[PDB]
Amino acid sequence: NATFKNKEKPQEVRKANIIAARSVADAIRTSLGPKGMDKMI
Amino acid sequence: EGVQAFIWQEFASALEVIPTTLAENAGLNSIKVVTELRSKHENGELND
Amino acid sequence: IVVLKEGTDASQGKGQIISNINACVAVQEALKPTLGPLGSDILIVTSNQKTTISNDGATILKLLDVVHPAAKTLVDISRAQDAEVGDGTTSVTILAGELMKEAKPFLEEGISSHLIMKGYRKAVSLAVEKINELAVDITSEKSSGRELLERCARTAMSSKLIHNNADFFVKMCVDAVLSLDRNDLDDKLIGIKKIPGGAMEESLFINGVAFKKTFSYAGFEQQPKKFNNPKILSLNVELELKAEKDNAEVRVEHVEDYQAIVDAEWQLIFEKLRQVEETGANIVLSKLPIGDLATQFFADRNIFCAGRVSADDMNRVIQAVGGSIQSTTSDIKPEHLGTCALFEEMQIGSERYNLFQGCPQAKTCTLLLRGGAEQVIAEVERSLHDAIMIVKRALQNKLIVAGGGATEMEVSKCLRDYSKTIAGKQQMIINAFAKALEVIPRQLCENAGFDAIEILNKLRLAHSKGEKWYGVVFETENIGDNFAKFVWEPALVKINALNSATEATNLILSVDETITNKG
Amino acid sequence: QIFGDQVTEERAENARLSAFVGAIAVGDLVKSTLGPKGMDKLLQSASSNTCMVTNDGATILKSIPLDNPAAKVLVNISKVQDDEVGDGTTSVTVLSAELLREAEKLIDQSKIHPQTIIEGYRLASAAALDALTKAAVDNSHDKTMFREDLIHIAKTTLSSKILSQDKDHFAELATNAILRLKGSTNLEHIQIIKI
Amino acid sequence: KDQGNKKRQHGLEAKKSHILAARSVASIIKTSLGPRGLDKILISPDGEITITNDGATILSQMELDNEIAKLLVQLSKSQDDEIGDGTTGVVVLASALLDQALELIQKGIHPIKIANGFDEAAKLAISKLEETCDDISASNDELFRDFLLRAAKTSLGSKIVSKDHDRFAEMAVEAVINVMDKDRKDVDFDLIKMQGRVGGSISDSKLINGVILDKDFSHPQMPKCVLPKEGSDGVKLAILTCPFEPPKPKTKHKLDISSVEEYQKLQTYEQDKFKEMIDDVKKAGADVVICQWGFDDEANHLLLQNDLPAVRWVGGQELEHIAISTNGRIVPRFQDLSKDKLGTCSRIYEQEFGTTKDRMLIIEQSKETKTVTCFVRGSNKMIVDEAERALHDSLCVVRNLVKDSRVVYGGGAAEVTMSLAVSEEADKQRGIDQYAFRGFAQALDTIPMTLAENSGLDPIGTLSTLKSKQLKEKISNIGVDCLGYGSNDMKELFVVDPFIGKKQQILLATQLCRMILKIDNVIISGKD
Repeated sequence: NATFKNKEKPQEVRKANIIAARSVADAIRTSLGPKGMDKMI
Repeated sequence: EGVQAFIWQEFASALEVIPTTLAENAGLNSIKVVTELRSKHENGELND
Repeated sequence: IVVLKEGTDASQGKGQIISNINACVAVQEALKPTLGPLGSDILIVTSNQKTTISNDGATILKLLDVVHPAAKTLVDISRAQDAEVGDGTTSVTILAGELMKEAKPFLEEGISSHLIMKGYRKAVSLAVEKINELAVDITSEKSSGRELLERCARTAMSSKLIHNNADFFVKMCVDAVLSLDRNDLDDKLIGIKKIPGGAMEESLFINGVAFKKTFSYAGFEQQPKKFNNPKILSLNVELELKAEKDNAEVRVEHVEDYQAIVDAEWQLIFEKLRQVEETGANIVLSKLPIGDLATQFFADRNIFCAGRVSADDMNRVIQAVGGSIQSTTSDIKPEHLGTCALFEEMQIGSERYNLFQGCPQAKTCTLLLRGGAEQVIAEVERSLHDAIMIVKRALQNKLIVAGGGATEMEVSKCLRDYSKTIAGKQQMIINAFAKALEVIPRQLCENAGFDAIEILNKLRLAHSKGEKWYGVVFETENIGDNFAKFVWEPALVKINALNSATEATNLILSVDETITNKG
Repeated sequence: QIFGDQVTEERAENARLSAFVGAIAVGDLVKSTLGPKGMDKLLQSASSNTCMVTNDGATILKSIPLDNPAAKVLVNISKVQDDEVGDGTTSVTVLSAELLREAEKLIDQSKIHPQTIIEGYRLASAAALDALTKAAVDNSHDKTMFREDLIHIAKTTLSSKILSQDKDHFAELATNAILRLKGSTNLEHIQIIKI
Repeated sequence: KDQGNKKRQHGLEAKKSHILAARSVASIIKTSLGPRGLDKILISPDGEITITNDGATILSQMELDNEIAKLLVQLSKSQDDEIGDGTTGVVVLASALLDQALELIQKGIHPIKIANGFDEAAKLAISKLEETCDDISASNDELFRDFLLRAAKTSLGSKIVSKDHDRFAEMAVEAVINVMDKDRKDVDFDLIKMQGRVGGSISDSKLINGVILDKDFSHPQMPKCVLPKEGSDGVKLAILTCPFEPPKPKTKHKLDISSVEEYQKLQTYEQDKFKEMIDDVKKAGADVVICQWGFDDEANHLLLQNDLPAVRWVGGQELEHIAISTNGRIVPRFQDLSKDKLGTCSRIYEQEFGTTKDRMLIIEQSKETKTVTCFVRGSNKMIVDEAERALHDSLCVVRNLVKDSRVVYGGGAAEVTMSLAVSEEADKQRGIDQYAFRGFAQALDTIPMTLAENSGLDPIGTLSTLKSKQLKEKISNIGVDCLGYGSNDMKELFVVDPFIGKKQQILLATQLCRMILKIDNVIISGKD
């Protein structure tokens, strides 16, 4: 069948941004709850 | 129906992140905690 | 002009011992998933591209054959254990690896290997003593070499048709293995025959071998049905008025000549039948049909005969009576005649069944089953087969210890208790050996998917009080008395495995340097 | 590593890229030779002592080695033209290359399996063949001369056969069985009764 | 041993590497699933190019160094005989199960629990299939035969033979009927010989009720046919294994003639042996002499003079086929030959197919026999290979249908139903079982999505529509547009897959998943 050509590649930028956001979220995740791990910066 | 069902299923699966993180930070077995919570929710709604 | 090391040197001392420890750790990690019936398999590809997937430790070790000298020593010890015993190879390798792991921190702290080896030897002695103490050999506690087999048979028949009547079938199953050579047990030596009619509780245990009716010629019920001094002799190809084997087709155009030839053959058969009596053969058996003439002669001479005997039944009867098979009557010898206390035909089931009883020297036996239908007897036979296998396995090693890590837990507890009374440097080695002995249950739990930490903690807490048979239950994740569940392992196998593991540990830790020559 | 002997499956992206582009490139070997006014192509041997220049598409395709498997498949499939007609191989190759290029462009615009493309090509080919049949003309005027030629040919073919018993009768029968059909001449349209 | 150039993975990358290798292997034939699956080019090391979408053929010809991939391919090779047409589906299902097991392990689930849960899910899916299965043979014999023919036609239509595939389906059905009895309802493929050659057309297919024995009759003057002799009792066959020659030395031989005495002695011995053999043959009353070995010049001359056509070098399996078809027996030697052991057949004649001029010899019975041969011809080698593969698939499908009256419908409808049932049951079982059931349902969802993708349809929307139709309205047989169809609901399209076939597919997929998952350490040495 025929669908959109999708000549451009916005997927690369979108996936890079998603990866960065997920990395930040994973870094912040371990601090959830009263027993959350402390972070040193 | 359509992509809506799949995306809703993915959203529901992602919603379980919070209890998983709480179990991991508390030193409890994630699988055990989530299974027990789901089993207890057959009678309770939010108190468990 | 010849150099073997190619100018390459190597260090010596604690460094080589640590390298050997690392090699042993690698081997232990490689063989870890294969421990226990629930362990994972290992896939190995040989230089010939042949792919083999197996869980047996011996096969994995043979396929790998790690070139490292410490790994070579471990493989040699494992192969020796497998050849001498055949069980515990993987456990021996795991124990050796764990001991090598425990030895590493002591070496890092400056503890001489001699002290470690001496402490391991003392721990082995204590463990052997404690295993011998824990080994179960009791008479007055409602268990023994025979009662324990009855309990095992009852457990095997649990949740079966004859479970309610196991009180009688357990004795039959135990006697079946005990009725023959106790040092050489084989399931093929315990036969079962299905006889319709009567209750299941009326099943009869035959010391010898029994089989259904096979004679259907003239003279039935015209021969003695009971013998007090029977002589069993299997004659191959006679028992006929006309030769059956090595014969030929004879065509005669004159009645007189044919009659004369037939009369001569009949006279020869008469002489052979007389010789049969002259040989003292009171019971005549053969895999081929027996003619009317032979049966009539035997009946007139108070001799019992039965042809068309199956090969398996004939062989079992010969082995039970201690006789043999004779090609011809003229060659029958007294040494080929077997004797039993009493031979008789059983009328149970509205049919006569031949059986030999009162022959404790027989190498095989037969079980006679009764019931109202063939299906019930078949279920009884299946239950009896299961019970026979279980009791045979139990009797092969009557000296047993609690399985599922119970023996390891008990030995570790005893070693820890002793370490409080062995004040000195040996305390560290005793504690290390006790901790290492706990690897087996840990790896068994890990391979089974159980929570190793929680199970080990609960087992340690429980074993401090109550019975010494507490272990890990691999059916449902929990702990309990494995002995009460009829789960145990041979004491001698465990002792040999511990000895082999400690021998490997001492041999590897006793090497300070290795030199390799080019070749 | 898969398969062996330098015969391994290529990545899906590169596999499809080869399958399309390499097959299309075969046309470029014969595209310039299409038509009576086509150009010439030089084929040079390794020794350079047997080089020659030719404008025949079939010769160019069969002489130049093709390392890409797609080109091999395309040439092997197009070889049917030589047996069926014996001419126009250049046109077959050019048309196949153009169809493959258009399909590749469509896939780049859809990125979906070409099964729908295959069905569309089937429908378009059927329509084009129907139009060509409609646009055809008949040069069979003077059908009496054609009938006489058919009679002569039948008589020639019946020689040395069992049918030679009545040569004229069987020639007339054979000629009629083809002429009176006014359509397909396949043997399925002609029935033989043996009594 | 061979420590150098040795690689291993264990503890960190073993599971991920194995699952990735399995996924890569599956992707080779994933796009080829379904009747409209895309083809793959397979090239022999000699440069012979072939085109086919058969997953079994693609995997069988693929060699690789990966251990997990090698194990998967080896298992598929054995499974090809069990099912044949389900290799690609089983591979895809196993790959999906491994993909789900990857996530399950990432969540902290031990592989043994994953395997046990997958086994339980397979049991539940098989139970659901049994509950939802329909019986054709118990409804109408005419409908049962119609469905058998429809399955054969569907199998054949994917190949070039689609133009005249009816003949192939009829021949396959006749062969199954002749060879298979209803006592066991199992087709003995060993008694259904597959043979063919390049040439002719698809309409030259013929079903033979006996062995072919395309032999040249040794001597050029030996008659090439054995006629029924104008209504006589068929043709009497001498089934022999001893060579038609006297004993000879194995060291020197060179039995040359130097004088009259040696000539006379050697001729006496050889002629006596040949005369004994030929007289035994004549007394037996056999019309055709069949020997497992060749024939000597004197034996050939004697047979020609006595009008006894000879058959040379007949294999043991061929001898067994002769005995079965002709109700005869194999005689070890000439001296043991008698009329009581000779076989009977309608005729032994030469049969021409299309334009073929070989005039192959065929033994024909024209009656019902326990052994038959499926003869396949075609204008090209590819046509013959495709026809043979389609005939094998049709025979397997017919065997499966006859063995079990319960059947399911293709197009993924059974997969969707199993996925729905497993998903419903997952919420009822607590613990790791819930995750295992959800993973199994998701893996089952893969097959319909792959079929939709191969058909140009959107897997997401197609799967969602199938689930909605099979859940909100009722349980039915609704699948994807594998072929050109007016609409969904295969139940009205007569796309039927045997229940036993689907059960075997699921069981084999589960077993393969367990085999791959249960390996936690791989060791490979170097190469010389």
